[PDB]
Amino acid sequence: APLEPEYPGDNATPEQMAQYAAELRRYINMLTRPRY
Repeated sequence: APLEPEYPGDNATPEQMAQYAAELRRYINMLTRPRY
């Protein structure tokens, strides 16, 4: 969920890691257990 992006100092936008964080949530179902 992006909203008015602006090239911040030295950190890829919080929408970038949001994809990977969601990907990990899927991994849990595919692992039948949490990863923590």
